[PDB]
Amino acid sequence: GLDSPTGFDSSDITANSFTVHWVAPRAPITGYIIRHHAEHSVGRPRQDRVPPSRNSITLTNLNPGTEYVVSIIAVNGREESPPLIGQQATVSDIPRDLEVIASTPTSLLISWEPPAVSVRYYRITYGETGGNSPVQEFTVPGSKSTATINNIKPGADYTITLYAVTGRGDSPASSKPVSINYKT
Repeated sequence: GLDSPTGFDSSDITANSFTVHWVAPRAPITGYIIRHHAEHSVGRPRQDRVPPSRNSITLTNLNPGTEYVVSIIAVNGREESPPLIGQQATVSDIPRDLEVIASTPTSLLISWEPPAVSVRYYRITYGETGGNSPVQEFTVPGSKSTATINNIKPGADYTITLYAVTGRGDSPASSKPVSINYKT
């Protein structure tokens, strides 16, 4: 009797928030009920409702970097349409694609994609063969998504690792660090 909304598409995805989009059926409806929750969510899914004129809903207060289950229900008062469920993953707090685009005997070029949250700066550590602990680190004023690494001993195994710091002062927290191995 009633067509269920579809054309489901996700975008405007944020770490703790992300937008969901769906098309509106061609039959008279009173609005859609939005229910969303993660697979590991509590047996009590969240309840979000949106007006019929709204086909996109922005979710917030969500765990960054997680697969969320979102369901859309079309209702026309006493009649209900077939449920619609899709899965969307919230971006990850840690940047990504930490790799080298250029390689020099004593230096290397690092490039990575900025996360989905504002970052004050990123911390990058230098990995020297046995310098497992005596690593050398430098900060990254989020000025560029790529940086250059210099002061590296040639012919020596190296490890490049970096930590991203967004909140600072009241709640200085860092995301899980990402590291890679590099031979010099």
